[PDB]
Amino acid sequence: SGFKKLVSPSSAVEKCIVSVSYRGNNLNGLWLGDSIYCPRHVLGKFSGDQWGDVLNLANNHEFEVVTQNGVTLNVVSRRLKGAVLILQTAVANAETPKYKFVKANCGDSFTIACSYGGTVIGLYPVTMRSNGTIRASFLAGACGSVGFNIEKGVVNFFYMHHLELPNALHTGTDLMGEFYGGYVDEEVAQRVPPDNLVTNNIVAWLYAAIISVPKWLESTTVSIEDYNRWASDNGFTPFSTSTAITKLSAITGVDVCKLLRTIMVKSAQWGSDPILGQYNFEDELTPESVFNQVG
Amino acid sequence: SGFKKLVSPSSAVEKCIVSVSYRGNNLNGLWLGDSIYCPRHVLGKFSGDQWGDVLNLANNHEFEVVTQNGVTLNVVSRRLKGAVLILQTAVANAETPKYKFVKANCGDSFTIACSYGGTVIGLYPVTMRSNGTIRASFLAGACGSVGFNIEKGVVNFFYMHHLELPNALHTGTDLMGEFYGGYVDEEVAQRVPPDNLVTNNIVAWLYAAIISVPKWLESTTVSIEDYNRWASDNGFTPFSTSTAITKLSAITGVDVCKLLRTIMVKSAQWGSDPILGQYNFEDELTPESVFNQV
Amino acid sequence: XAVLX
Amino acid sequence: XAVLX
Repeated sequence: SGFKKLVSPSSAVEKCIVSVSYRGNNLNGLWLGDSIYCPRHVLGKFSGDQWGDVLNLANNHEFEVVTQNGVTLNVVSRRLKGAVLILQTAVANAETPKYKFVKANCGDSFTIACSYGGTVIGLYPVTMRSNGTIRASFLAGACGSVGFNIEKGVVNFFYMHHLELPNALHTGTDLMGEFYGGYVDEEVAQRVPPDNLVTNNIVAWLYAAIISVPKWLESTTVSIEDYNRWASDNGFTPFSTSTAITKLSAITGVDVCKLLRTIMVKSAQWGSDPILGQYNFEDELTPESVFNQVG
Repeated sequence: SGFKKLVSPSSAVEKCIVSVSYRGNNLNGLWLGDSIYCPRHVLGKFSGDQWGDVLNLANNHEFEVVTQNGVTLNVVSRRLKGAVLILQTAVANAETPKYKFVKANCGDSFTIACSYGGTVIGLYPVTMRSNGTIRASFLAGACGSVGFNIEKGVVNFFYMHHLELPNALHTGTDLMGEFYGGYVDEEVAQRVPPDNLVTNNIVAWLYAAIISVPKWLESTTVSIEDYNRWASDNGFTPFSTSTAITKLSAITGVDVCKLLRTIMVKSAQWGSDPILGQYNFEDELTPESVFNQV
Repeated sequence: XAVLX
Repeated sequence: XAVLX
């Protein structure tokens, strides 16, 4: 009752965030088991096949990694995994939580542990955009900050922060080292595909609006096939079914096709009728999250 | 750069949340030192002076306090402070952080540790509204959930959740047991004064809109006196000076009086050009938070 | 009208 | 264009 964009608690994750230093270069790292994950650009600004050549010429002793106890960790090996640097530590994180490395799909939302100097100073939710970016809040030194969520006792790591793209847009890699949206860790002009409003989340938001109450709801329906045809030409992601949306549909008794039609109309001309106080779509509230907040 | 409504990390607070049950009623408690704080309605649905009498007839062993580790904390004393029940335990929370009980003022923003059965399941930001309520997200079992923030290594506790009012509004007490907005812990009809948009936060947001990049920025200034005179009659809190706002004004070189004019103008008619993607004022992004993200 | 959590 | 944090 009452809907909010939740953030996952941070205790378990905070115990895994450390500081990583290389020749005056400072940022954050993720310590799980005896591995420390961090952006590879902690080595400097390179491109293409230059990384690796640089990593092979580096020494393990030059990697200054401190925990939040002030404990300096000794590095015993190093490798590149995509754009992610992995430093093996002599000692293993005795407080490694049950975790999993997951790649976030467009629309997926998770918690950003905004970190500086190995310390989490705050948290906020973000949603993986259609163009492989997230609308976050990061300043110099925040690189390496992680994105995650907690589901059924397991910590899911979806993101590691790498760079800022024009117009306050941020992007990075999943914990497997692959860059979202195919961007590269280089300071150069990079085309950013158009950002599409996330239909699935908009639908979730509409059901939340309904559950909380509509005169703005459309009675006519539009088919999924057609909506997606229309969505392709109007800046929206395609609609795809989910168990959560199904549950929401069952809870309200309102056909998801009417919400889709509602999106089509409101999109062309919103009018003076607000939805949950707004005159613009909220697309960062997920079906899963709305469902969780009903019961 | 990007502007977001941040939540405080929760490591410190999580160690203090406990489960409290009495005669089948179970909710959340706050464990600091050798004290446990929780809503007095854990005793049942009473009113007026009944509370004190009910507590007098209760037994300390009837109160079941359990930590997240599964440890039961025996209660050695009990007392009421406003609408908050304080149970003393023989065992102290060895992980009590430096903290302080603070009363939130209108516009103050803090973090809610949404809790069930003594465990924090999620977090989100909220702002104390002018009418003593907060727009949160709570279900049955969330009573006792706390609101807090962390400043200079100290955990400030501002709120403890007690009830839901019509139109998805929530309210409770500060950790001193005093209800915000003057509401009471009884399931009866209660008047809720109109919610006034928070001017200082709106200003902070407009400064954020300026920094992130305007056609919507009014060119004329309106005196703080006139705006406040106007605000009192149009559902807006008064503008009040603040260091964060002065720094934002300094960063952008834009007088706050022009943002105040912008508020009056768009309050009457927004039309369009959206500000940061919307056609309504954002009211819960504080001057401090915006400045901190610059 | 009010509901106690 | 892009900037590394």
